[PDB]
Amino acid sequence: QCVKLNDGHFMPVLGFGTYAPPEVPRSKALEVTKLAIEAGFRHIDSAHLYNNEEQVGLAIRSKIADGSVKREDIFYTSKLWSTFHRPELVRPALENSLKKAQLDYVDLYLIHSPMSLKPGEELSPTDENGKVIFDIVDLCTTWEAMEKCKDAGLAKSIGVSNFNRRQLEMILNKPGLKYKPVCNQVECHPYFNRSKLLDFCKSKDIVLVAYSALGSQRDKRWVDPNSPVLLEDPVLCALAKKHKRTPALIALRYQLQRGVVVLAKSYNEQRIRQNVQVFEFQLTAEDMKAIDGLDRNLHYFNSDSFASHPNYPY
Ligand SMILES: NC(=O)c1ccc[n+]([C@@H]2O[C@H](COP(=O)([O-])OP(=O)(O)OC[C@H]3O[C@@H](n4cnc5c(N)ncnc54)[C@H](OP(=O)(O)O)[C@@H]3O)[C@@H](O)[C@H]2O)c1
Ligand SMILES: O=C1C[C@@H](c2ccc(O)cc2)Oc2cc(O)ccc21
Repeated sequence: QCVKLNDGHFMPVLGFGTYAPPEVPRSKALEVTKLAIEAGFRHIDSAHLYNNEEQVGLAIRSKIADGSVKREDIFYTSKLWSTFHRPELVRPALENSLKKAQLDYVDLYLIHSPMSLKPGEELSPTDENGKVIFDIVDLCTTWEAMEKCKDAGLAKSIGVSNFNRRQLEMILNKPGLKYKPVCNQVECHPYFNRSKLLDFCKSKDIVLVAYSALGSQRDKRWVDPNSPVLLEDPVLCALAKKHKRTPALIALRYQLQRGVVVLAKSYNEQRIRQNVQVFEFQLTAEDMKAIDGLDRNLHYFNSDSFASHPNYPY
């Protein structure tokens, strides 16, 4: 069901991923988020970047209004985008996300990325020649503002995302730190299991939350289309046939059994309903080591632009 975070709040171990590319109409996010909740999902992952907070927020309020759930049954996550790292922009950004979602609080607010961008109204500020424009921000000052947000009850819990071990220790060793990150949300799948990072997070009681756990949406803007398709993996497919389940269910169950909290995006009613079946079966110890063996040091997200960022975690 849930795992106890280091601030005493509780996070459900299966989460619905709400990101869709801009080519998908905004109305779908409202439709599918209601369906996710209808199928059993209680953890819901959004962000300012996704341009979908209004719709995801309305789906939550929809399912509270019709009596299916109460607000305290729902774990709602947003993320501070990289153009708002400067400490004075953090709380208005969160307050802006609350207003879009028409909620009083988020269950979880994250620094979306350590790679600061130029402040402004543009998600991806690019210079006179189309190159992204970086900013330089001491992320400890950003974290201090995150902590103020938790102390104001605007975020029940705070954490980070796309941080490496070095960027985490910077927070953990900050003088006067008040709140440790409750999680580190990072790319994690059988082709990149992050076992070393996972062990470091366990050592600090930091939850690792896996994104692109099914191999990502393979958007060619960000992912090489000729990379291996995770769900087409023969070991995963052979384990699906063995357990009368499906490659995606295998890949999801793998993370739960390693103590990872796992996200799964789908905008397809039947696949949404299928993913909640992850709680219905068990992987053996022999299957787990076989999935461990698929690790290929492959992060699907690749960008020559962000690779030169003095904050690039890889
Ligand atoms: N913090 C970060 O930097 C970050 C980065 C990436 C993602 N995330 C979060 O993590 C979420 C999930 O990651 P993701 O968007 O990369 O996708 P994902 O969870 O890895 O899913 C990849 C694809 O799998 C398909 N799928 C879903 N269930 C399936 C099933 N049972 N059988 C077969 N295929 C299935 C989906 O297609 P259909 O929609 O057609 O079903 C989806 O496009 C995101 O939505 C977002 O909330 C965070
Ligand atoms: O699929 C993407 C694209 C990518 C991105 C978009 C715009 C940009 O300027 C930089 C990165 O970040 C993401 C973050 C997320 O949480 C989920 C999905 C993605």
